Amino acid sequence: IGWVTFYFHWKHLTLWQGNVSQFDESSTYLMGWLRDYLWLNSSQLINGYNPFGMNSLSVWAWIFLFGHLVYAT
Amino acid sequence: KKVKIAVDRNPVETSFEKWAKPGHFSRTLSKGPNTTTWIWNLHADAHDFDSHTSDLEEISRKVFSAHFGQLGVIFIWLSGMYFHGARFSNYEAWLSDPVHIKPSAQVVWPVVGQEILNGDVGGGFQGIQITSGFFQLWRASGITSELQLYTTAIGGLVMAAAMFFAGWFHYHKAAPKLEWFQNVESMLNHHLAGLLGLGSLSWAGHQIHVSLPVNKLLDAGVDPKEIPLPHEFLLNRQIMQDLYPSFAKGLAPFFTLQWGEYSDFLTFNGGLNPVTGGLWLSDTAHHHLAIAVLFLVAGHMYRTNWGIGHSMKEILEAHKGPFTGEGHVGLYEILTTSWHAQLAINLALFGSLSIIVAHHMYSMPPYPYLATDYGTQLSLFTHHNWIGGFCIVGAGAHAAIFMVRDYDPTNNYNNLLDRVIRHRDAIISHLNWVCIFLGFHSFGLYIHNDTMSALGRPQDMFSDTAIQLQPVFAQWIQKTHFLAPQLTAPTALAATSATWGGDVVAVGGKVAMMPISLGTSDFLVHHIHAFTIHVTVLILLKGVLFARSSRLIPDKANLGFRFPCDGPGRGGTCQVSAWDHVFLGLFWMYNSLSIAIFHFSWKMQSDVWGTVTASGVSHITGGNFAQSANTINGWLRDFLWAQSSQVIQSYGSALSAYGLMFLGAHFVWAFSLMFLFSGRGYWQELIESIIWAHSKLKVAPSIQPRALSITQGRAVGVAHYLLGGIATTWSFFLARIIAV
Amino acid sequence: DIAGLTPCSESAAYAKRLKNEVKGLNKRLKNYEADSAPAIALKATIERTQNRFANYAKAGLLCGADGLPHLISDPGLALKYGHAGEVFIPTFGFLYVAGWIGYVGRLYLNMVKGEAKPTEKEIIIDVPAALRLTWQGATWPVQVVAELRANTLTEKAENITISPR
Amino acid sequence: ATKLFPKFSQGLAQDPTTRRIWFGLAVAHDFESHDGMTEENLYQKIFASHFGQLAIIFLWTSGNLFHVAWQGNFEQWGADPIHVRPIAHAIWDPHFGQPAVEAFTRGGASGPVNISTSGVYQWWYTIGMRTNQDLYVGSVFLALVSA
Amino acid sequence: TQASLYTHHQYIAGFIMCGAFAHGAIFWIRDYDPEQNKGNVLARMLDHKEAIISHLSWVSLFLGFHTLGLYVHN
Amino acid sequence: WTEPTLNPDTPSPIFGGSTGGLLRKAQVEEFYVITWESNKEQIFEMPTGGAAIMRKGPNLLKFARKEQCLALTTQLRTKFKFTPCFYRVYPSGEVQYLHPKDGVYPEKVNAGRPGVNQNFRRIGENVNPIKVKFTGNGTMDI
Amino acid sequence: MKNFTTYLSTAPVVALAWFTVTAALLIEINRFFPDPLVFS
Ligand code: CLA
Ligand code: CLA
Ligand code: CLA
Ligand code: CLA
Ligand code: CLA
Ligand code: CLA
Ligand code: CLA
Ligand SMILES: CCCCCCCC(=O)O
Repeated sequence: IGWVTFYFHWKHLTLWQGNVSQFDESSTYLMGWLRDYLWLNSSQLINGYNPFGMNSLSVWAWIFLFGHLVYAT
Repeated sequence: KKVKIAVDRNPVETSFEKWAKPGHFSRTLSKGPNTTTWIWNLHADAHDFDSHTSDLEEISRKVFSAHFGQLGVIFIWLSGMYFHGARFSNYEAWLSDPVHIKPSAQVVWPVVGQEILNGDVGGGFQGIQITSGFFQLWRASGITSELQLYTTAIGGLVMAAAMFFAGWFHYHKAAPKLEWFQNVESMLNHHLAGLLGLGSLSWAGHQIHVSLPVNKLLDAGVDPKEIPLPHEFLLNRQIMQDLYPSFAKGLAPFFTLQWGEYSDFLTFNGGLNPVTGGLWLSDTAHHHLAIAVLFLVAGHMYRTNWGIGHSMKEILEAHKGPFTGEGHVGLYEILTTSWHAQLAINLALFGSLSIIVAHHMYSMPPYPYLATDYGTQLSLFTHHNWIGGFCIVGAGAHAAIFMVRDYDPTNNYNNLLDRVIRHRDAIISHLNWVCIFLGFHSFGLYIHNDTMSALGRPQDMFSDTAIQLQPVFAQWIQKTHFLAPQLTAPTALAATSATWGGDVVAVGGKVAMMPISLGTSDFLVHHIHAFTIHVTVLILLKGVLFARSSRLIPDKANLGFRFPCDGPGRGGTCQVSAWDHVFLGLFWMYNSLSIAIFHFSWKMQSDVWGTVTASGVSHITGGNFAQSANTINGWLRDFLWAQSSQVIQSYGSALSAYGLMFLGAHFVWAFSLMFLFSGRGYWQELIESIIWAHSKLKVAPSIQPRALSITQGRAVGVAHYLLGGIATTWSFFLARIIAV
Repeated sequence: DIAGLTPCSESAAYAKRLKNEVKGLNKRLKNYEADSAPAIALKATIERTQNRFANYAKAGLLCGADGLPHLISDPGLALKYGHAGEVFIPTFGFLYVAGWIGYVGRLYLNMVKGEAKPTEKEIIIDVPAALRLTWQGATWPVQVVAELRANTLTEKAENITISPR
Repeated sequence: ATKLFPKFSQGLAQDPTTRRIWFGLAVAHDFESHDGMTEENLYQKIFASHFGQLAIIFLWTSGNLFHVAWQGNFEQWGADPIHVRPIAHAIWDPHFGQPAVEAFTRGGASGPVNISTSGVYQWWYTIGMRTNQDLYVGSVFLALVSA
Repeated sequence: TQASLYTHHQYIAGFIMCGAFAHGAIFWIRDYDPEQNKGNVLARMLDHKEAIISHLSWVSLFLGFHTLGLYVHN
Repeated sequence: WTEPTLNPDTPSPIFGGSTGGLLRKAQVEEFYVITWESNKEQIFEMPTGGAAIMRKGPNLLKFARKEQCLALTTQLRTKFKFTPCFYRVYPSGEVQYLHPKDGVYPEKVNAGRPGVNQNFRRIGENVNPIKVKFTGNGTMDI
Repeated sequence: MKNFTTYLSTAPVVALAWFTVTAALLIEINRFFPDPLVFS
């Protein structure tokens, strides 16, 4: 399911941003899936709360880390 | 009682007949294979000499010979490094311009487009930037040409052949008797004075005759191909006298006790050389000279064949008090009739030494143009820290092995060994409590900062801006050693390292060593290290204490060291053995060391490493460790995610090999979770169905395919788990630090 | 043609991919003297690239807007339109070697079965007899079929041990 | 001595360890194993258990409608569904700091709220709902069904 | 919404499927009469249980060895 | 043979004490007492942790687990080739001669032992779970 | 030599040899016929 829900999200994020070539090329190799998808999109979520302030995405950043904690436990 | 060479002529014959009989060493595996397990067993039981035979004479001869081969392969490795650094290297080009030329000593063949790995390291050379610190090592050895590397390589190969020959000779020919090996007083007397003392004095000879004049001329701007060759310094006194006027007198000042005259090649300057950014070579020469006299004198303490001297057995017995019963009386025999006891103690100190060396070498870069080579520094600190952490885990394992295999309840009545096995539930219980405390009171003030920051209450956090927790004790020790040279150590012209405090050593517009400042985040990360160190100890120590027995299973000694579980009863008894306390104490070692290497990687890039510009220095990350490390998100957004850009974007560049390895490492780490989370029961039956398909087409293998043993699967998973994680960091660190 | 996949010979992006990729190596050649081994090497990489980025198009490799050659799997499409060299023809090549390796293996297994201790000829392989059976797998398809049409390739269901249902 | 927690499992009830508490929660809806279980009684118990799950589903749905109506922007979102962001509920966190109280005020509200990603808004619009009353009436109805 | 709705159902569906086979195995042990089901399509499944299991092994290996190999190759 | 009676005044082996012995269970629940007869004063290993000097002639040691007592029993029966016997002292004082409870150590056949828990069918002749469904009875026991 | 050849026949040695030859063959093939994407 992880692979299927990651394919949906990228195929569609590239559809919605207008950069369909992004998926049509980066998806071919796995490195594109990590840097162009997981790493690039995670840029905002992780910045929900930084030493300079916090925005409405703070709960998701807190949960994102919370998920890692429960997963590791 | 006479200390003498005892040898048995031509014991083991030299033949290949045994080579053709796999498993000749074990009574059980000599009967050939019938299941596919024997294959994995003949390897998991080939170095366990104690299991092969009960004679401690043979086990020792095997151990002594084995070590020889190890040395041989070490020499081969070292010789190969010099050869690769002789033919396929840019060492000579680097010598002229050490700052702007990156070291390289690995060239890839032009095939499968892998030639991309041959990046432009500068100096008319296209290869792979090495991070082993060999170029700077050779420079401080005086090596100024690739003829001195080629000769060294040849010498190393010759030594290698001597080592293997010695191993075969001292095993198949002149095999020492047990009485020879158990002369510890002699070994220590010869390893302290002859090995360490003479080893340092011999180096203090090279450093004083070859490394000092050559390095002085190199730092003076003289072209490497115009410096007088080393031998000319020895023979031509005039050349050495010009560089060091004290060679005008000779060895007279030494015998006349006027050592002071030699205060131009033997000095206590302290600090770092302003030209190369590394400890003065003069100070290193004086250190090895002193270290030598110490070891050489230390070699005259234990008694051998004459009268003068001490008896370690008597000393240990003499040390007993009103609380520790009989005292250390009974450990001498343990440590002269057991290899597992000795190994455990040896590995522990040896492994800890590796970490200590990494801290000192990075804090006081010992080689020229080493501190400004950030990749080399990082790669060395991370390396030694792991190499050491592994040894320590081995120390715990062998300790347990001795307890379950070589412990004799009769010899240890009221020893401090029986008196500790008799309060194991006080030691373990208290250590468990401190671990839980350190856990909450170290990782909690991190989740608290996370929650307080997310809730938009950043004045209610634990930081230098809010509820501060400065490491005052660490901050005072830093000042007692920065103002030490003016009071505690007057003769020293400067402090031991710039880390304690002072100006910033700059070489080539880069920060060689900059005073490190400890803040709240340093306090928080340091206590986090303590918690991990304590936990790791708890798992390994627990295994050693209960290695023989416990309230659960009061006969583990009769079960062994590598036994999976007593049974599914008693509510489950899996991983009760001491091998399974080492199995788990490896993951925690990885967790404990991982944070340390991350702490060094981030602190340095943020507070030390950078370019010294007009009025100010530009750190690799602009000094964001302090405010960004008090939370776990900062360790993911400003460290992991931010610094991972170089490795994830290394594709298409000379660093593309690290991007590939970075992912490959993730695959290996994840693949390990199929053996760490599963069970043979599922695989054994699955194999049965596969065998059926094979038996239908009449292609079934004669040897019975069997799933991995319970202990084997535990080993395979932990092995891949450690290999994957360390490889991921190795790619991350190297591609980050080499790119920036 | 096929699925909107333009031929790389008519693929502009494929041409740009050449221009920009050889430019990226003709900028690494400048920072090196004309005769240095570094430069002899980068000039080989430029020649090898210019040969590959043409051997592909000359093979009629249809590529999309990305400019990266694509392969056709359908036998009918690959054959009808001369794209058999991709996937199609390669498919049988692997199958022949694959069956060759498997057939030779079973030939050896069934020879060591019976022979004295068959388990000690799997660890210490009999390299002589293993070298007398390798070429026997050249005509494996002929021999394999002759075994199907003789009932000797498989075992009787009443001679294979099965797990309790 | 024997405990009562694991009424169904006397073995767990007599268990002196803590496992009785853990297993008592696990072997709880495995009636086929319960001490003294008849096939008819098993079916009757399951049939009733089904009603309980159906009460939760309707009670769960009613709560969503109630919070969307009491603490939501349905009418506003309905007016501009391509600009207004559906509000799921309000964040009454007695721990929130003032910046948290400010940043979570979105989708048109007077306090910190949570935008919904369930898509109930789009669905309830398409099916005919237009006001908050439609939601209140529906919630009461479904709540009665749950009862 | 679209993304969080696809992911919700696709994950819930996966857990439900695991329960399907799970309860199926429970049926085989708690409620299967091997004498009444004798020669029925349900009893002739365990007869070729190895065939079904082994053939699912070959397909998984083939998909795995190749699907990944053409990702590492790229 | 007559079930030996415990002499709770039997010299106990020499041992300083360990944080690994009896707890509340010994009094609230129950404990066990192994006894043997040595030929010489010898150091043995305790099934709880440590070493102890057994005394010459009668010896008596108390444990909180039967496996612990039996462990020492085998140790004495093998390392010293002794014949140890242990009981189960309940909180009321009810001593119950646990081993060998016959005179002949279990391994050795002796007439006068009835057969308990002995199914007279191949393990593969047990019924299906469905035949014992809703019966609350195991397939093996049925 | 009969027993040395026996050792050189053991699985680990034979596999090391077979693979080295196969690997070298593929390497040499690409060395003379590089970039083999299609069978043309
Ligand atoms: C060079 C000739 C030679 C010959 C003919 C023999 C023959 C023999 N030796 Mg021997 N030995 C030799 C050299 C030789 N040895 C040398 C130079 C050393 C010093 C290291 C030893 C040390 C030694 C020991 C300690 C023992 C033997 C033993 C034996 C006997 C059985 C074990 C065996 O060798 O099987 C074959 C074993 C192997 C093929 C293993 C090879 C290991 C070598 C030393 C290095 C491999 C390390 C490897 C590179 C690690 C990296 C792997 C990585 C790259 C994947 C056998 C008759 C054993 C014995 O006496 O019988 C019980 C015994 O315990 N030898
Ligand atoms: C001045 C005397 C002297 C010196 C310098 C050494 C030095 C050494 N011994 Mg040693 N030893 C000595 C006396 C001495 N020993 C005596 C008197 C005894 C008997 C009580 C022992 C018993 C002993 C044992 C049991 C072992 C050692 C080992 C070692 C090595 C440590 C492993 C290592 O770090 O490898 C580092 C390698 C180097 C530093 C390169 C130097 C290597 C040279 C060739 C070693 C030569 C030592 C020898 C005394 C010289 C004479 C050889 C001659 C007969 C040909 C080391 C080189 C260990 C070993 O064998 O490791 C393989 C080990 O197992 N020794
Ligand atoms: C001087 C150091 C030293 C020495 C002399 C020994 C000696 C010994 N150890 Mg040991 N050990 C050490 C350090 C040391 N250890 C350390 C630091 C650790 C912590 C990790 C351990 C953990 C350890 C364990 C868990 C065990 C031993 C065991 C043993 C005994 C038998 C080992 C064996 O079966 O050989 C066989 C050697 C092998 C099978 C090689 C293992 C396969 C390697 C390690 C995996 C490959 C790693 C590498 C990175 C792969 C590269 C990539 C790959 C694709 C090529 C033996 C007497 C065994 C024992 O006695 O238990 C009863 C045992 O189980 N040791
Ligand atoms: C993220 C995963 C994770 C976490 C959080 C832990 C946590 C812990 N491990 Mg562990 N471990 C893990 C993974 C993890 N491990 C894995 C994968 C392995 C396999 C190698 C191990 C193997 C292992 C061993 C062998 C041991 C531990 C031990 C411990 C405990 C150390 C004692 C301590 O410091 O207490 C402090 C508590 C924490 C650090 C957790 C912080 C959680 C916060 C602070 C709690 C705040 C809750 C708050 C009040 C809200 C309440 C809400 C309410 C609804 C509940 C600790 C709780 C040791 C142990 O058991 O104790 C000595 C030990 O023996 N671990
Ligand atoms: C591995 C599974 C597989 C799959 C999914 C397909 C799928 C397809 N094949 Mg095909 N094929 C396969 C195996 C497969 N093939 C094998 C093993 C062979 C060797 C015998 C062939 C030989 C083959 C031929 C000769 C042709 C196709 C063709 C086609 C396409 C349309 C034909 C059709 O309706 O059904 C599938 C048809 C077959 C499996 C074989 C029968 C040949 C078809 C029915 C003749 C149709 C001709 C006509 C031009 C097709 C119209 C397609 C439409 C877009 C205009 C279609 C996408 C046609 C095509 O698109 O090529 C131009 C066609 O001409 N295939
Ligand atoms: C003579 C050797 C041989 C042969 C003929 C086969 C044949 C077969 N294997 Mg098999 N296998 C082998 C060795 C062999 N295997 C070995 C050594 C292993 C351990 C790694 C496996 C592990 C394995 C698994 C896990 C599975 C199979 C499966 C299968 C079947 C699926 C067809 C396939 O794609 O192959 C598949 C082959 C592999 C997946 C790996 C083996 C590939 C090796 C390299 C070939 C063996 C070469 C051999 C060493 C040559 C010996 C020559 C002699 C002179 C020494 C098939 C009939 C599948 C199955 O059961 O189908 C229902 C499956 O699930 N094999
Ligand atoms: C990243 C982690 C990971 C990976 C990669 C896999 C991969 C796989 N799992 Mg798995 N699994 C995992 C985690 C993982 N799992 C976890 C955490 C669990 C929970 C415990 C499980 C539980 C699980 C079960 C229950 C089963 C699997 C099965 C499988 C296999 C499915 C068949 C297949 O695709 O064959 C494809 C083959 C490959 C992808 C291997 C690639 C070829 C290799 C790498 C190249 C050969 C070696 C190479 C030349 C060099 C390396 C060796 C060299 C150093 C000597 C597959 C290889 C099934 C299975 O066993 O298959 C029958 C199955 O039953 N897994
Ligand atoms: C570190 C404490 C010093 C040891 C005290 C010994 C007293 C004595 O021997 O009388």
